[PDB]
Amino acid sequence: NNDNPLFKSAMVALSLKISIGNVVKTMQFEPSTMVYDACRMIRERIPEALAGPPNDFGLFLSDDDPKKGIWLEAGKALDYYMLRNGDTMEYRKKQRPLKIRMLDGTVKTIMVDDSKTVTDMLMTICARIGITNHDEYSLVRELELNWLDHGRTLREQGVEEHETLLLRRKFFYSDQNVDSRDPVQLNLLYVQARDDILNGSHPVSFDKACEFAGFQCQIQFGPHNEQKHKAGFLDLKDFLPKEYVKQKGERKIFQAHKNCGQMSEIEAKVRYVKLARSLKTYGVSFFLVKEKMKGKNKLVPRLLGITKECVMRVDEKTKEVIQEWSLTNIKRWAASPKSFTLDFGDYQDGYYSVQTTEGEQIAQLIAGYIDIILKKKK
Repeated sequence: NNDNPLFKSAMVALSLKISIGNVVKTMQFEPSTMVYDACRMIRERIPEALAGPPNDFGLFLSDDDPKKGIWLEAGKALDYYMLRNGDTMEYRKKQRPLKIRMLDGTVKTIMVDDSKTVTDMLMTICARIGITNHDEYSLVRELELNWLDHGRTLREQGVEEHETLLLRRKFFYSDQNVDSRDPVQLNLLYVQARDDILNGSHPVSFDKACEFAGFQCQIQFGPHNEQKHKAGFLDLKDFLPKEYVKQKGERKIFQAHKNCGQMSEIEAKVRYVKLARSLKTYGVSFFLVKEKMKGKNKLVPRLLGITKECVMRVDEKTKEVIQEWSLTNIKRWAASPKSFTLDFGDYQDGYYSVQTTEGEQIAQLIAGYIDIILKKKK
C-alpha cells in the first residue's frame, strides 16, 4: 500500500499525449503553461524533439477530420485551447514542403509555413521564384472544385500535404496584336484559346464552335480533302465543346474547313485567335447561375460573366449577351454558400439574386477588379 508522489488532481493539471512521428509520450502540464514553454518541456523529456533547431518546431492539435487540425500559437496558454486530459498534440516542424506546378509545367517543392493562409503561401512561392507581382497569380487545385479561397488555409479547404497545386497566371488582355512573326508564341496563344473553347470556359454559340473547329481542322489536317475528310472521320469530342458534340456539327465543321482553302497552318492559328478575341465573351470568367424570372416557377439557368469592367448576363444556349452592368454602377454585393446577390442602388428596381454554389468566387472577383480600378485613381 503506497501513495504516488507524482499524482496531481485531474482538475489542476493537463495530461497530454505528445506525438512525434511514431513516438507518443504522455506528459503533465500546468494548464497556464504557454505553448512556447511547453515545447521546451517537451525537448527536455523526448529525445526525438531534438531533431533540429528548437524554434523550427511547434505544437499542432490533430483531429480525426484533418480539416479541423490547428496549429497552436506560441504565446497562448494551453488552457486557452480547451484541452482535456488525454488529448493528443503533435510536436511538429513549422515548415513543410508544398509541391507547386510552375509556369513551365514542372513541379517545384517549396517550404511554406504550415500555419498560414493560401495568400501567405502564394507570397512565399512568388518570393522564391522572383515574382514580385503576386496579385497577378493564384494557387488552384488540379483535380468548380479547383478554386481556393486565398483568405483561408489549405487545411480547412480539404487540401492535405500530399497534394500538388498549380501556380496560375490570372487573365490579362493582350497589349500586342496576333502576328505570324513569332510562331512559338502564336502556337501558345492558339492552344490557350482553343482549350478554353473546347473545355467550355470560353462559352460560344454552336455556329461559332463549328467555325473554330473548321480552323482547327485546317491546323491539324491541312487543307480539306473530300476524299479523306468525309462523314464519320472526326472524333467530334476533340473539336467541339461538350454540349455541342452532336453528329450534325460535322457538316458545319467541314464547311468551315473547306472555306479555309489552302490557308497555311500559321495563318489558321492567327485567324483562330483573332476570332476568339473578337467575341464579347473572350477573357470573361463565367459562372452558371439560376435566375428567377417574373412569371415562372422553375428557375432559369444563365451564364454570369465577370470582367475587369463589367458583369454580364449571357444566354446559356445561344451565348448572346443579354445584359451588362458596369462595375461602377454596383452599390454592393453579397455571397452565401447557396446564392449571390447584386444591389444596383437606384440604377434599377430590385436586386439581382441568383442561386449558385460559387457565390464567394464571384464576390471575390468583383471585389478584386474594383480594388484595381480604385487603386489606379489614388
